[PDB]
Amino acid sequence: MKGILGTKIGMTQIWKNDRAIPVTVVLAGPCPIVQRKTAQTDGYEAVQIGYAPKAERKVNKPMQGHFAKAGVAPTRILREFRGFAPDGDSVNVDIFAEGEKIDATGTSKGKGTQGVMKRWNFAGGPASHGSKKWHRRPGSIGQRKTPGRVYKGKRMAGHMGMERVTVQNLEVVEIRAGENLILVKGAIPGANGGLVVLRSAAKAS
Amino acid sequence: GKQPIAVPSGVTVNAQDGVFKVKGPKGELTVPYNTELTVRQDGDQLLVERPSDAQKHRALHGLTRTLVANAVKGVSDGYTINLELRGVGFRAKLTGKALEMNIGYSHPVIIEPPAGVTFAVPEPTRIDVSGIDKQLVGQVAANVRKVRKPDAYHGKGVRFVGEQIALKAGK
Amino acid sequence: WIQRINAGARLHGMNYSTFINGLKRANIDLNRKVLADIAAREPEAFKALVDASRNARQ
Amino acid sequence: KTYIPKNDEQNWVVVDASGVPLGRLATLIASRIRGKHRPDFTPNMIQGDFVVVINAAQVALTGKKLDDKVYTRYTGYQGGLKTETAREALSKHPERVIEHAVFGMLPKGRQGRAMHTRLKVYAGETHPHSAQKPQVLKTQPL
RNA sequence: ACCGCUGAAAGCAUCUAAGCGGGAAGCCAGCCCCAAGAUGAGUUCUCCCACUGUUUAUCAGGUAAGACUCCCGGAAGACC
RNA sequence: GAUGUCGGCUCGUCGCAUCCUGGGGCUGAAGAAGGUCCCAAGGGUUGGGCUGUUCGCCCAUUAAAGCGGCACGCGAGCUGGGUUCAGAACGUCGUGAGACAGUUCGGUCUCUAUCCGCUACGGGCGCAGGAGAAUUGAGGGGAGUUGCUCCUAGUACGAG
RNA sequence: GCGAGAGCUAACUUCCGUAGCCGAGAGGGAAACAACCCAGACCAUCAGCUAAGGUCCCUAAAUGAUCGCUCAGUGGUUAA
Ligand SMILES: [Mg+2]
Ligand SMILES: [Mg+2]
Ligand SMILES: [Mg+2]
Ligand SMILES: [Mg+2]
Ligand SMILES: [Mg+2]
Ligand SMILES: [Mg+2]
Ligand SMILES: [Mg+2]
Ligand SMILES: [Mg+2]
Ligand SMILES: [Mg+2]
Ligand SMILES: [Mg+2]
Ligand SMILES: [Mg+2]
Ligand SMILES: [Mg+2]
Ligand SMILES: [Mg+2]
Ligand SMILES: [Mg+2]
Ligand SMILES: [Mg+2]
Ligand SMILES: [Mg+2]
Ligand SMILES: [Mg+2]
Ligand SMILES: [Mg+2]
Ligand SMILES: [Mg+2]
Ligand SMILES: [Mg+2]
Ligand SMILES: [Mg+2]
Ligand SMILES: [Mg+2]
Ligand SMILES: [Mg+2]
Ligand SMILES: [Mg+2]
Ligand SMILES: [Mg+2]
Ligand SMILES: [Mg+2]
Ligand SMILES: [Mg+2]
Ligand SMILES: [Mg+2]
Repeated sequence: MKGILGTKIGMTQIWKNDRAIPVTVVLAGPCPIVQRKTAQTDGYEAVQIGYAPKAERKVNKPMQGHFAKAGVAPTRILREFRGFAPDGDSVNVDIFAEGEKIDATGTSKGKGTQGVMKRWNFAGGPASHGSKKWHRRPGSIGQRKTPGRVYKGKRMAGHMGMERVTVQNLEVVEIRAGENLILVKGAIPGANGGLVVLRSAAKAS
Repeated sequence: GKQPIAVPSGVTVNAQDGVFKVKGPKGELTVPYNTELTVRQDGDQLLVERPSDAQKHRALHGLTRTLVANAVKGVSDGYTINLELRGVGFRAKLTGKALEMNIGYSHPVIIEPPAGVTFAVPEPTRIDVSGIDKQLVGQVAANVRKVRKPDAYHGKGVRFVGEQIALKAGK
Repeated sequence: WIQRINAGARLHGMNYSTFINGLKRANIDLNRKVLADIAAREPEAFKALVDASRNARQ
Repeated sequence: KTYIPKNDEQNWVVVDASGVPLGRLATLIASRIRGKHRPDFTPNMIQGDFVVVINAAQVALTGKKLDDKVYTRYTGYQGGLKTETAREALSKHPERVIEHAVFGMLPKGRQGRAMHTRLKVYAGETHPHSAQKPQVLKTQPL
C-alpha cells in the first residue's frame, strides 16, 4: 500500500544511542496526485503520482493536457502504486513513521557486459598450471550428443547491471519532514541522484 | 438389510424430490438421499425400499435408511457425546463458546464450535459435545479427541467416558 | 466428392452410407462426382434423390 | 469441372456446453468449424462457421475425470514440465479446456491455426457477440 | 504416506462403496524479476484534426500534434 | 576417406533405489537417543594427508558429508599426471634382431564459428489514424538449505 | 514362421533344414517402419467394385443395431 518517490542523495555515518548506523539519505520530495485509477475507470485499484519538477518549455502538448486535467503542474516522472489513496498529495510525513520497515526499489548501477566470474560467480581457471588461454572462461556449456544442445537460461557473459532491484525490510532510522528526507538504514540500489521508490513492507516479519 | 422407521409425532419428513428433508422440535434439518431409491411414509411410520436387488442398490439402501434414522433421532432426542480428560493435571474450560484445552502443550489449544453444536464442561476434566446433527458432532468431537490421542503407555489424553484404552507398559 | 455427398445427405437427416445403399436399392446409378455436383449445385433435386433413397430403404 | 464456390457467408452460431461431455461437444464444434456439414465443402479454403461457446464452466466430464485428467505444458527450461488437473484448469481458466480440446481436433498447419480464430469461448451464461446474431445449435447425435 | 467422522453392502464391525474432515521442506497461490510479437498484439489518461492534388497524375505532397538528424555530456554503454 | 581414449579442472542438469533436512505406520517405542518401513527429489551434501587416480584408508569437522544417468556428461573448454610413437635403463624372455598392457626417466595437445543451440543488444514490420506518457498480467524465470542457544522446563517421563 | 543344434528354451545372436518376403518390389495397411498383413504397378481418365485394415474430430467411411462385460483410463506393454 504505502509508497512514495524520491532521489538517492548518498550514504553516511550516524549514531543512534551508541551504535554507528550506516544510513542512506533519501529525499522523498512531495508528490502530487495527478491520476486516480479505480475499478470502473481502469479495471484495477491504483494511484499515479509524480516526482521531479519540469518547466513548461519542455512539456508535450499531450503531457500538459494530462497534468492540467488534475491541475497539478508538471513533473519529469510519473509512477503508479497499487492500492493507495489519502487526499490532496503525498509527502513522506505520516506516510512513514520512524522505526517502520520499508521496501526500497531502484535501478542498480549498470556494469555493461561482464564475464561469468563478475556476473554469475564462476570459478574461473588455473592461473598457472599450463592453462592455455583458459584463465577466465566459463569451461563447458553442455553435455555431449545427448542432448546436443545448450540449456535455455544457461548463465554466461552478458549485460550485468542497470536492473530493477528491491531490497526488503530496511528500517526507517530518521525522518526530517519539511526537508522531505528519510534516513534509512543499510543500502539502496542504484547510484546517487538516482530514482527510488519507497514502500511499506511486502512482508509481515 | 433394514426397514422399520419409528418416526415420533414431532417430525415432518417432507420427502419431496431427492431432498427428503425433516423439520423438528430441536431445529430443522436437511439431508440428501439418492433419488433413484425412493423413500416415503406409508402410515404412522416411514419406509425406504429400492429398485434392483443387485449389490450397489443394497449398498445405498442401508446407507440411506440409517441416515434418515439419524436425522429422526436427531430432531428428536437430540445428540450428545461424552469425553474424559485424563493425565497429570490436564483441564478445560469455556470462553463464551470456545473450549479451553490445557493438555500439557507449552501453549494451550482453544477450539471454536461450528454452528449447531455446543460445548459443555461439568467438572473441569470432562467435556460434552452436543447438538442437532449426529454426523457433525461426530466430525468435531473427533477433533477434540485428536488434540491428544491417549498414548500407549499411560492412557493420558482425551477418551470416551468408558473407553478401555489398552496400556502397553514400558520398561 | 464423398465429403460433399455426406454433407448433403446429412442436411436432410440421412447418413451418407445409408443414402448410398438407398440409391443402389432404387437402382439409381449415379457417379459420386455427379452426386456431389447435384448435392452442391441443385438443392431440391438432391432432396428428391434423398426421398427416393429413404423410400428404397423402407 | 467440379464445383469451387466463394466464401460469402460468415455464418455464426451459439453452442451451450452446459452439461455436455467435453469430447463430444468438442466434436460438434470442431466439425462445424472445419466445414464438413456443408454440401459444397472445399478443403483448401476455410468455410467453417463461427462458433460461440457459452457456459464452458459447467461442461460435463465423465468421472473421475476431474481429479485424474492432466494437462501438460513445457517451457524450454529444465524442469519445465508444468501440469494441472481438469478441476484446476476449469476453475482458473475454463475457456482453455474447451479451446484445448477443439484445437486438438483441428488440423495443425497454417490453415488450422488460422481456424482457431473462429472459436470464441466464454464461460457462464452470456457473451459479447449479439451483434453477429448467432443462431443457436443444439447438442445432438442427429 | 498416514490419521480419522458418518456408514451400508455383510442386523456386528469397517475412514468408502455415495459423501465429509485433518494431513509434508513437496503441488498451486502468496515473495522478487521479465512479460501484450499474449499476431488472442489488451486497458487508461492526454494531444493533433477532418488539408492539398484538370481519375491525360486513385495514390502521393505540404503539414499539425510529435519525433528524428546534428552538437555538448552522462552515475547508460562494444556498436546500437 | 578418424565417432580423441583414464583422471583432474570448469560448467551444469536429470533419475530416486533418500546421506541431511520435512511428514508418517510399526517397534524387542518409558524419556532422551535409535531400528526399520511408507510418503517425499524443495534446497543442501566441508576442508585436508597419501596416490595420476576413479575408488579406498587416514586427519579434522558436519544436519549430512547420498547412489547413479547425461558418448563410464563436458580436450573446436583447459590440463596432460595414467595409457599406447620414436630415446634410454632395470628385471625377465629370446642364440639373435627384438619382446612384456612389468617397472623406470624423457617426450609438439591445431590464433578466425558458417547453421542449429545459448547469453546479451539493436534494426524492420506488425498490432485499422498520427503521436506522448501511465499500465492489467496471459504466461515465464529466480528463489526454496541448516546448525547452535534460550524460554517453555529441570516440567511430561523416569526408581534413578 | 515352423524344425533342430550351439547359446542362458539370452540377443536386431550363431549354424543347418523348410515356406514366404526383401534382396531386385513400387501400390494400400501396421503413426513413423527392407522383412509383417493385403497385394505384383504397359500408358491415359475429375469413373465403378473390393482386399488387408478401417468408419467420434485431426482423417475416407455406421456417434450402427441387439444381448451382455469392465469403472480400473483397465483399455494403452511382465511375473511368482
Ligand atoms: Mg555504468
Ligand atoms: Mg582464481
Ligand atoms: Mg534434440
Ligand atoms: Mg487442508
Ligand atoms: Mg531510434
Ligand atoms: Mg558515444
Ligand atoms: Mg567423413
Ligand atoms: Mg571429423
Ligand atoms: Mg582405446
Ligand atoms: Mg539434487
Ligand atoms: Mg561403461
Ligand atoms: Mg567420458
Ligand atoms: Mg568436445
Ligand atoms: Mg603423461
Ligand atoms: Mg639371456
Ligand atoms: Mg554466426
Ligand atoms: Mg502468471
Ligand atoms: Mg509463448
Ligand atoms: Mg524454477
Ligand atoms: Mg529455568
Ligand atoms: Mg534432576
Ligand atoms: Mg542374426
Ligand atoms: Mg513394399
Ligand atoms: Mg509400403
Ligand atoms: Mg502412412
Ligand atoms: Mg525393421
Ligand atoms: Mg472386411
Ligand atoms: Mg469423415
